[PDB]
Amino acid sequence: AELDQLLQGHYIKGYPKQYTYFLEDGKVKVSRPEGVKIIPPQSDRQKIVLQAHNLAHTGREATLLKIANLYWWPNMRKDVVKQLGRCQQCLITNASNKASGPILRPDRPQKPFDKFFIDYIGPLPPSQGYLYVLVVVDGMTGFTWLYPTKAPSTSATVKSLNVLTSIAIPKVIHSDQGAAFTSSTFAEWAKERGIHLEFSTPYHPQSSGKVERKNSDIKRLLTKLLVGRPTKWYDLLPVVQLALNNTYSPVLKYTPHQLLFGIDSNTPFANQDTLDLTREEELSLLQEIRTSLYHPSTPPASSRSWSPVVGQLVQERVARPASLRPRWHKPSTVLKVLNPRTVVILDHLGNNRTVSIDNLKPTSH
Amino acid sequence: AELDQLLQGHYIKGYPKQYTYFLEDGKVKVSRPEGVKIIPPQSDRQKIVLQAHNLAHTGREATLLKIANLYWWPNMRKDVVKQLGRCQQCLITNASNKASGPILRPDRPQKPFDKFFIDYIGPLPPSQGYLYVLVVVDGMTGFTWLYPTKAPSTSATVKSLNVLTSIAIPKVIHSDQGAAFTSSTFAEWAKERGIHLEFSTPYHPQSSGKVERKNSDIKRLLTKLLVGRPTKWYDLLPVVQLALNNTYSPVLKYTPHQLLFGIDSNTPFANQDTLDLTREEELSLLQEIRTSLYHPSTPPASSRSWSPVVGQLVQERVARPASLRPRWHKPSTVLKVLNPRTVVILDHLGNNRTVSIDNLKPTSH
Amino acid sequence: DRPQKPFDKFFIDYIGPLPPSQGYLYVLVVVDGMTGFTWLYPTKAPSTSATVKSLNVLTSIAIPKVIHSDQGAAFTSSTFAEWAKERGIHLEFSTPYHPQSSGKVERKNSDIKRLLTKLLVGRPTKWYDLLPVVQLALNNTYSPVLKYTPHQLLFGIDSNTPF
Amino acid sequence: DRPQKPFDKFFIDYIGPLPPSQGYLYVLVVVDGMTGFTWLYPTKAPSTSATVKSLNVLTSIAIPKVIHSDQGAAFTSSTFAEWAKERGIHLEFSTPYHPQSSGKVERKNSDIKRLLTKLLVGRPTKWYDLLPVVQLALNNTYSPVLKYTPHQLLFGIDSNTPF
DNA sequence: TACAAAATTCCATGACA
DNA sequence: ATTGTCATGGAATTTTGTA
DNA sequence: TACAAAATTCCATGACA
DNA sequence: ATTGTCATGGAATTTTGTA
Ligand SMILES: [Mg+2]
Ligand SMILES: [Mg+2]
Ligand SMILES: [Mg+2]
Ligand SMILES: [Mg+2]
Ligand SMILES: [N+]
Ligand SMILES: [N+]
Ligand SMILES: [Zn+2]
Ligand SMILES: [Zn+2]
Repeated sequence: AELDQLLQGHYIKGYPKQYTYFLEDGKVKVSRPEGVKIIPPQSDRQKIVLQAHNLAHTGREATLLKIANLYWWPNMRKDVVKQLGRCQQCLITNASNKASGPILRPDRPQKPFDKFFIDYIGPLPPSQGYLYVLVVVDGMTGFTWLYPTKAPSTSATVKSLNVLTSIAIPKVIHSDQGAAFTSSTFAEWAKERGIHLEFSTPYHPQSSGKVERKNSDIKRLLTKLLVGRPTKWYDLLPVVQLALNNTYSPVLKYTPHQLLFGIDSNTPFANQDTLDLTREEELSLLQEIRTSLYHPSTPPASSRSWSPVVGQLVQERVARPASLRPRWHKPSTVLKVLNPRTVVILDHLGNNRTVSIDNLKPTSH
Repeated sequence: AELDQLLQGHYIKGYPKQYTYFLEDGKVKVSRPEGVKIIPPQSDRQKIVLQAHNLAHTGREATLLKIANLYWWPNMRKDVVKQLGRCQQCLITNASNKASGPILRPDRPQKPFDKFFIDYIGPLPPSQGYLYVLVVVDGMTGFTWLYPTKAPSTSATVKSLNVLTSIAIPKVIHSDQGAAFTSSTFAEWAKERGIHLEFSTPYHPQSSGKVERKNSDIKRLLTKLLVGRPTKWYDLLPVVQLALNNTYSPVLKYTPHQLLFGIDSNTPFANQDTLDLTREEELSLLQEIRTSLYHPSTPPASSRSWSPVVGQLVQERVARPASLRPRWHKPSTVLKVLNPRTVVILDHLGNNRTVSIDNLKPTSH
Repeated sequence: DRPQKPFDKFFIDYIGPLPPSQGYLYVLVVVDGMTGFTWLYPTKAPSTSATVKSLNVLTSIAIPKVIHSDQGAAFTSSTFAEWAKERGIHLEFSTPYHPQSSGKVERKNSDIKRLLTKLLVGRPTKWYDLLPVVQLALNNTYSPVLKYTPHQLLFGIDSNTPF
Repeated sequence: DRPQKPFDKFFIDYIGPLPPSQGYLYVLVVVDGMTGFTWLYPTKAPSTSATVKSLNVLTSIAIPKVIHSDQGAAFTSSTFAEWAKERGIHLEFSTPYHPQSSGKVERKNSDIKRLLTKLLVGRPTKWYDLLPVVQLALNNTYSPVLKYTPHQLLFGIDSNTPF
C-alpha cells in the first residue's frame, strides 16, 4: 500500500530519494552502497525481525547484521530494539552490562552495644562434637565474642546470647536472613528484651560486612595456629577471641578491647599511657577517642553505573538457579528507593521485597 | 654490654642524644615524647618481636603497635620485618596485596585448523543418558563443534574427535589439564596423527578463554531455548551448534561459518555480497578478511602489579585447600620467566612446574 | 550468471551393502558439487531414517541449497521430502536408470568406490575405523582440473595432511 | 600513686550449695574491685576445676592483674596456682577467718546474696535462667559513692537497660 | 633552613560470605 | 523493610635529628 | 559548508570456567 | 613447558541526506 507510492517516484518520510526503487519477483527492491536489498511491507517487518532474532537470540547489532543481509528499511534498529525489549527469554537470561552505583559506608554506631552484627561460620571439621561458630561483633568497637555450636540454630543462638547479654543488652542486632535469625522464636527472644532485629537484604553479605570481615580474621588466625597440627579448633576459640580483641587496627590505632573499655587488661604488651589519669579522666579521653575515629567515604561511581529510580523496571537475580535455567527473575517495578543502594520492588507476584541493587539489573530496552 | 655506655652519656649510632637514658628496676629506660619506654638489650629484641607477633600473627604496624607499648629501640620496624619474613605460618596463610601484571592477548591463529581449543561442559541434567558436552573451537575462526558425552573421558574424546578430524586435522589442540586430555591414551591418539598437544598452566581457565568463552554462549542459548520446557538439551545441540556458527560477532562483522568457508550456507538470512565473484575471487577476498581482523591489545597495568623475575621467591596457590588450612604453598624460586605471565618454578620439592602468575604471589619481606 | 559455489548442490548416494563393520552396512556418500568435498556416513540401512539421522549431522554444519540423488526409495519418500522442505533444501532427482551428476562428481564417486574396495579387501570388516582416513585422502587429492584439492576450495588454505 | 582501675583486682568467691537448677549447685562470683562490675558463673562444685573452667571464660575477655579470694581449698590448690602463673595473674589471699576485701566489694557481695535469696525463694530451682537478669540488675545499680553504675564505670556510657 | 633516613600514612588488593 | 569491611605491605609522604 | 538524526563504533561489564 | 575472551546495550563518535 505505502510501498506503491515509491516506485512511482513520489517521496515518503524515511525513504531517501537518490536511490532508485524498483520491482523484481513481486518484491520491492532498492539499490544501496552496500548492495541491492529488499524493502518489505511494514506489516512484514515485525515478523522478519523476529525470525532474525530467534535464530540465536542475538542482541542489537548481531540481529541487525543478519537482517541487513537481505533487507533494508527506514530505522531498522528502532524495530530491532522493539523485539529485544519483548523477548521474555533474552530478558531473563542475559547478563547485565551496567554496574551498581558506589557502595555506601554506613556510619559507625555511636557507642558500644548500640548494634551487634552476628553470623555463623561453618561447617568446620568436627571438633569435640561442634561444627559451627556463632560470631558476634559490636559495631562500634569491633569487640567480638565467639561461641561454638553443633548447628546454626535458633536454640543455639538463644543459649549463646543469653550468656552474652548477661553482660550488656544491645539496642539492635543485625543479621543476614539465615534460618536461625528469621525464626519467630528468635523474634520473641528479642522482643522479650527490647532488642530490635534488623536484617540484611536477601543474599547480600556485604550488608553484614562488619561480621563477615571478622570471620576472615578468625579463620585466618585459626589456620595459622593449626599449621602442622590436626584441626582441633574448639580449644582455640577462647585464645583467638582474646587475641583478636586485643589486636591493633593499623588505621584506628586502637584495639577493640581499648575501644570497649578505654584501658587494657592484664595481657601481653599492655598499653600504660593512662596510668596517671583517674578512671574519670580516662573515661572522657575515651569518649573523645570514640567520636574521632576514622570514617571511610564512598568511592567514585564507575564509568557505567546505574541508580534506581521509582517506577523503573528492574529484575531480581535468581538465588539458587538450577542448571541451564535463567539467572534472572521476570521484570518488576521499583516501588520505593530507600537509599541509592537499597530498594523495594513489587515482585513475583506481587509481594514487596526489600532488595539490594547488587541483586538487581535494570531491564534493558 | 652496649647498653652500659649509654647511661654514662656517651653516644651510640642509632640512639639519639637529647633524650635522657636512665636505670630503674634493673632495666634501662628512656624518656620519649610518646612516654617512658624500656630499651631491651639487643640479645632480647628478637624474642620480644616474636612474642608480640605471636599473639595474633599480626603484620608490620599491628605488631609494632604492641611492642611500642612497652619498648623502644633504634629501627624497630627493621627488626619487626625480619620476623614477618621468617614466619612460616604468616607466609603460607596471608593473602597477597599485589595484582598480577596485565593479561596477554595471544595472537589469533593465522588460519583455520592451526589450533583447536577443547573443553567439556557439565555435568548437565541427564538427557537421553548424556551428561557432558565436548566443545571444540577453532582458534582462528571461532567455528565450534559440539559432541554430547556420558562422561568427560578419553574414550569419549577420541570417539568424538575421530568424527571431527575425519574432515580436517589440526596442527595443535589446546586443552586444560583435565584427566581426559592428560591421559597417555590421548597423547598416543595425537601422536598417531601429527597433532601437537598444548596444555594450559594448571587451574587457570583464562588460558582456555576461547573455549570457556564459547561455553557461556552455548549455555546461554540452551537456557533460552529451554525456558518453560523440561531440560531436553540433547536434541538441541545440533541446532545450537548451527545457530552459533552462523552468529555475527559485532566486533568482527563476521560469523565463524563465514570465516571458515568465505560464503554462507543455505541458512536463514544468508549473505549474498559475493554472488558474482568466482570461487577464486571470493577465496582471496577471504584470505584478506582473515588477516585484517581486529586484534585486542593488552590493558594498562594496575597501580600495584608485580611481574616475575628469575630468582625471585614466589608461592603457588593451594588448589583444593581443606577447611582451615593455608591457601598458599611454601616459597619456591622462579627458574625461568617464559613470558611476563607464565613462569617455571622449582616447587615442592623439587620438580619443575609451569605456572600462571595469577596462581602466584610474591613472598613478602 | 552466478558462478558455481560450495553448498550449491550436494550429491548423495548409497554405497552398500558392505561386510558388517561395527554392525554397519552402508555408506551414505555426500559430495559437494562445486568443490568435490566428500562426507561419508556409515548407516545400518539405505533408508529414509538412516539418511535423515546422517544428514542431520551434516546439515548442522552447512545446509546445501540443493540435494541431488537418484530415485532410490529412501530419497523419494515423503518423509525425506518433508525433511528437506523444513530446512528449505530443494530436492532434485536424476531420471531413473539415467543417473546424471556433473563430470567432476562422477570422477569423484568413482575414486571412492575404488578407494573403498582397495582397502575393503585384506581388511573387509575393519572399514568403519578407516572412514576418517578415507575421507581425508579424497579431500586432499589434486583435481587435474583446477589443481586445487577439495580441501583448498572449501577452506581456502593448504591442509596439514597433504597427499 | 596509680589511681584504682578496672582489671586491677577481681574478687572471687563461691555462693552455695543452692537447690539444684539445671543440675548446677554453686555460683562463682567475680567482682571487679574498682568498678563493682560482677560476673556470675554457675558451677557443679566449689572445686579448682570448676573455677578454672569458669575463669577461662572470663579471662578470654579480660585478665585481672590480681585475683583476691579467701583460703578456700579451690583457690589455694597448686593447680589453681599454676593456672594463674600461666596467665601472669598474681594471687592474693585474705587471712583465714578474717576475710577482708574493699568496702565497696563487701556491699556488693552483700547485695548479691540478698538479691539471690529474694528470687531464690518462690522459685528456688529456676535460678539458673535468672543469672543473666540478676547480673544486669547488679551492674546497672547506682553506687551511692560515685553515683555511677558499674556498667558506666566499665564501658563509659549509659546502658540500654537502666534500673 | 636544609638534608637523608626513619617513621608514619596512604591505599589497592583480596577475602569474609 | 535498609546500608560493605579492613589487615596487609610496598610506595608516598611527613617527621625527625642534626646542622 | 552546516545542520539533526541515524548509523556505526566504542567499550565497561560480567560470565565461561 | 606457555598466553583470556567476547556478546551486550547505552553513550560517543562519525556518517548521511539534504541544504
Ligand atoms: Mg550467614
Ligand atoms: Mg575443563
Ligand atoms: Mg543408490
Ligand atoms: Mg567461699
Ligand atoms: N547511616
Ligand atoms: N602469541
Ligand atoms: Zn531473545
Ligand atoms: Zn606469623
